[PDB]
Amino acid sequence: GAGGALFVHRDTPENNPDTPFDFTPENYKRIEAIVKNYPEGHKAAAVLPVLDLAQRQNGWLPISAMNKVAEILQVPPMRVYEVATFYTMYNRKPVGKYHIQVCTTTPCMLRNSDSILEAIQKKLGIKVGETTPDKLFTLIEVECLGACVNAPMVQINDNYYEDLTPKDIEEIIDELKAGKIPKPGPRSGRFSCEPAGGLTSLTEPPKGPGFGVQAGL
Amino acid sequence: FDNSTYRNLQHHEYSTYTFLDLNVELSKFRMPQPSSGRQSPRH
Amino acid sequence: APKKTSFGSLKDEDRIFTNLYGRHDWRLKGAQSRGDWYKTKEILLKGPDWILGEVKTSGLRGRGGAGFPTGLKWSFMNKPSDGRPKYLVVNADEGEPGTCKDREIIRHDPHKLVEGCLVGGRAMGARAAYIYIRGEFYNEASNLQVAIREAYEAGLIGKNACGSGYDFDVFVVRGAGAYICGEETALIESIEGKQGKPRLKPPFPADVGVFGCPTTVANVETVAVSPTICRRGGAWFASFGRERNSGTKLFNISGHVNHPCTVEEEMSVPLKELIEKHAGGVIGGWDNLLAVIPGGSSTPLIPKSVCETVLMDFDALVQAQTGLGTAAVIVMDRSTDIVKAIARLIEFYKHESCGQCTPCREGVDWMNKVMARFVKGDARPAEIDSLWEISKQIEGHTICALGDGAAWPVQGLIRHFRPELEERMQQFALQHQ
Amino acid sequence: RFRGEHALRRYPSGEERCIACKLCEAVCPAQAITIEAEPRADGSRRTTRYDIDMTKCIY
Amino acid sequence: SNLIEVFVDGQSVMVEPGTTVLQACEKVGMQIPRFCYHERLSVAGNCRMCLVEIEKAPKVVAACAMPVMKGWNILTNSEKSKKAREGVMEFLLANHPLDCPICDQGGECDLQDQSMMFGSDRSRFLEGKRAVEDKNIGPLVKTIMTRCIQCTRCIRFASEIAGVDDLGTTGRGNDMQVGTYIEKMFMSELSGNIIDICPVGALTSKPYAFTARPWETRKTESIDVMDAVG
Ligand SMILES: NC(=O)C1=CN([C@@H]2O[C@H](COP(=O)(O)OP(=O)(O)OC[C@H]3O[C@@H](n4cnc5c(N)ncnc54)[C@H](O)[C@@H]3O)[C@@H](O)[C@H]2O)C=CC1
Ligand SMILES: Cc1cc2nc3c(=O)[nH]c(=O)nc-3n(C[C@H](O)[C@H](O)[C@H](O)COP(=O)(O)O)c2cc1C
Ligand code: SF4
Ligand code: SF4
Ligand code: SF4
Ligand code: SF4
Ligand code: SF4
Ligand code: FES
Ligand code: FES
Ligand SMILES: [Mg+2]
Repeated sequence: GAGGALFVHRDTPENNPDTPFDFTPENYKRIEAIVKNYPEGHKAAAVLPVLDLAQRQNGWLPISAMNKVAEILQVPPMRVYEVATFYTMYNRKPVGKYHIQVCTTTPCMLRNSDSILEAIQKKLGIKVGETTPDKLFTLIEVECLGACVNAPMVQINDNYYEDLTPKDIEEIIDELKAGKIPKPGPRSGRFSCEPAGGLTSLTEPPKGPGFGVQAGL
Repeated sequence: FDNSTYRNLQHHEYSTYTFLDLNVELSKFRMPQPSSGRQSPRH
Repeated sequence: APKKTSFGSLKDEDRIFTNLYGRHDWRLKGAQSRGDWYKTKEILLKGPDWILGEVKTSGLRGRGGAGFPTGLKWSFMNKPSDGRPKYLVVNADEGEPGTCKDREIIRHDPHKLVEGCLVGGRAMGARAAYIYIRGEFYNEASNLQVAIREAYEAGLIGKNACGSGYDFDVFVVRGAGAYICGEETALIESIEGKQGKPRLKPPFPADVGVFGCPTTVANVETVAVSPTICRRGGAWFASFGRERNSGTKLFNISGHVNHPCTVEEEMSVPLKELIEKHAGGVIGGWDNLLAVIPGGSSTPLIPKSVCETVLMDFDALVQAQTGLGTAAVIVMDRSTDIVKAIARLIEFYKHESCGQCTPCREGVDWMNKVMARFVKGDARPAEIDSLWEISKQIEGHTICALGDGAAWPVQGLIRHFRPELEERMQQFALQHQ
Repeated sequence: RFRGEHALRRYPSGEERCIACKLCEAVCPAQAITIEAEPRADGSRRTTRYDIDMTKCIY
Repeated sequence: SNLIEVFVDGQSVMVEPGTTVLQACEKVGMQIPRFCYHERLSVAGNCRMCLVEIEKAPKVVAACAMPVMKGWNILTNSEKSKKAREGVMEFLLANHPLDCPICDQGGECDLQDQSMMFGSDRSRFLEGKRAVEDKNIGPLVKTIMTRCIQCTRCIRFASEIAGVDDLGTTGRGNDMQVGTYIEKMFMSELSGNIIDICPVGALTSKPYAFTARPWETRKTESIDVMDAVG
């Protein structure tokens, strides 16, 4: 339905221009490496990665992080505010340690994505916008993740977990709670985008270097 | 020869800074960037 | 004998993406063994004109979804230098629902993409290649960076790139969750550190593109095949598919099929053969089929009456009033709510609009509200035609082609499943009065 | 539908209905209406002058 | 010389290379409806009100951004152009608030006038309307953001003419909003001009609020004495 998130900023004691934020020296080295890729005089092009880098160090993006990126790149702060509010991967509010994103678009929904969503909700006791009181998990729904063949699928902090049933997602949650990391990929003995049984093509050994090369080359 | 193994397990061991670490590593082989002649469009 | 008529049975000796499933090593050592980075120097030394000709002879059409002829499009940067650097941008956004081809190409055959970037940049006279990848594809981007690193170490890119004398760089820039950033101009804007809002054309990227410099935007699949076409020749690539529909194609078969997957197949394969051979058919049998979206959510859906005899190429599906799109087949059986699926697609488009232009920003949200009411049956029949006209107003009046992709599924649903809408309205009125 | 002496009405809360749009002043064929307006102390859009010259009015 | 010949409604005119369709139509004295184009700001092309039909072309072009091509025949009053204007007005008015009696823009509204001149006379919108919270950008420019049609004129003026980068758009799609994202006073010696260029009552004069309507005012053309620019 409606977004729910506000696109204005109101200062809070935990999120104000004086909230402490600064890059680590290693992050400054990474910022220099990011900046070098773009042509000189076009330094702003680094707003998208560097902002992400800030979120990768802090967890979310306080207004002070946006101000720091704007000052480092010498870009007006409103431009960084525009970038932060435009893209949905930027967290302008704190999230849990593990950000569960379940796809509910049509190809993913046709393979019973609602079963996964309800299983997650009954396993965690939270809704599709809330954060668990332990501050470990946050559940939201997202549009197509590009893993439609493997639907139903879930994305957690850069890991795809695909071909899910309620039991698989519940045990992934259990493994994530007990201090372990689960292996990404399909959860049905597939480990690819292959057909679920038979491997209809790509069975013969791949051709060698120069097999089909044309004459005169 | 074998086609029963999905070798692709490098990503399992990928951390939060792996992409940026690879970017820093690749910053060495890069050709010198061109220049428009300004420090910024507002210079 | 020429002019084949039954396309859709090609063996693995003619598949470009031999590591589509990732069984083989995705690293450079594996790529070279399969047939990658072979005679790159020879291809580079042949010159941009020769490279451009091979693309032209093949008849290669853009695999990103529009199907614009690749050779002509690439030839737009064959102008002499004007003092500005030239760039090639690879579109790896892959935001279309139902589409997962570029993800597999990136994660399992990255060196194909890197070599395609090199050869395409040589053809365009480009200076470096920027690969704009989806932000959610963190592991795919990391595999891509590993591949680029081992190509730099082996001297396959960078300074002189070969025993060639041509300097070329490959950069990977990650997006941050925006489907609109798949559009070429919106992608260019997002690379330059702005909101992903599309530009107006003209100018086209070949005149004013990224950083204001001449640019060419190409789909990942379109670029990857570029070196295989050069090595084997355009004539060979053409020898597949109907006229003006040459080559092979990656298809993502998902939805109500027994074995959803992705597969390389000849271009003009019939839809039924593709679904029943590779995907294992529709759950409940072929007679359980209700509708098929042949090219991702942006294309209108077709009913079982058309699906049994339509070919999977550009012109054939255009004649079926739908379009090939991204070759992302989504199957829905007689057990699904056909209005709910279209409503979910419209909700996706409402959540993905950038908001720049009036017809998209207002009318897609309007269509979302109307469609959500249609799902329940709240509406009246006189609104259905009304909804049709709303789509017509949106289509062709927006800066970007996201408005077209929002208006076409609604038109397809109304064109083929109007009686279901009317009976839903009648039922809601009956139990509500 | 009888047209007689003019009156200014209120909402049931006792707040005046008039918001000083001045459409009555623009439409009046006799120019019988005179309106002056300003923001009220609570920021409301209200009139400070609302006159009808009953010997100009054609009813 | 370098002039090229183009036709507006079948009538020949000579224009400089790179001239937009809107300027060519202006050469023969026809004004193309607009909301986002201002001849002193950079071209945006977002409103889509200026869409016109070129003869033997299936797609309407944006007249404010598209350069005329030699031999082109603009058609400013064809059925395609009229239906484009009607549809764009419909999308513009879908979420607009019923604020005319309380809006200071009332008799001076480009939206109102172009609705009367080029749009339809009816609504077929049966949903609820969007509403947005107000921004406070100082004591001079009153802000009623629900009225905003997202032209972006204020953003282009502030960035290019005034030299300030305080205004922008946050969010995307239907929820996209024009503002500062933080409590900031858009204070500058040229700030009040964003009231003039804003076509709707989203940006109004705070000192002038509610005092007068445009049809009752008498206009006296005069000179300023607040400085030596005259
Ligand atoms: N791969 C994915 O996930 C997605 C794919 N799509 C596909 O995108 C298609 C439509 O996208 P568009 O970019 O609007 O296609 P388009 O019709 O605008 O043209 C496609 C290509 O041809 C170029 N081109 C066209 N006319 C030209 C000219 N006169 N001069 C120079 N270059 C020209 C364009 O610059 C562009 O590169 C849709 O059919 C859709 O299937 C859409 C969303 C996502
Ligand atoms: C809303 C929208 C999203 C798009 N997303 C993608 C995408 O993710 N990947 C892609 O290759 N093309 C995408 N396209 C189409 C691009 O315009 C296309 O890639 C570009 O024209 C070059 O593609 P080509 O190599 O097939 O010619 C998108 C188009 C639109 C309108
Ligand atoms: S059609 Fe939609 S996505 Fe494309 S530019 Fe217009 S508002 Fe943005
Ligand atoms: S000014 Fe006249 S028309 Fe307007 S609200 Fe008051 S009484 Fe009614
Ligand atoms: S003449 Fe009297 S009744 Fe008629 S508009 Fe004026 S005030 Fe009203
Ligand atoms: S801006 Fe114009 S259309 Fe909108 S409420 Fe004010 S007068 Fe009416
Ligand atoms: S406030 Fe006025 S000028 Fe600014 S974007 Fe909205 S309508 Fe345009
Ligand atoms: S619809 Fe779920 S990943 Fe594409
Ligand atoms: S005036 Fe041309 S798009 Fe707004
Ligand atoms: Mg104004």
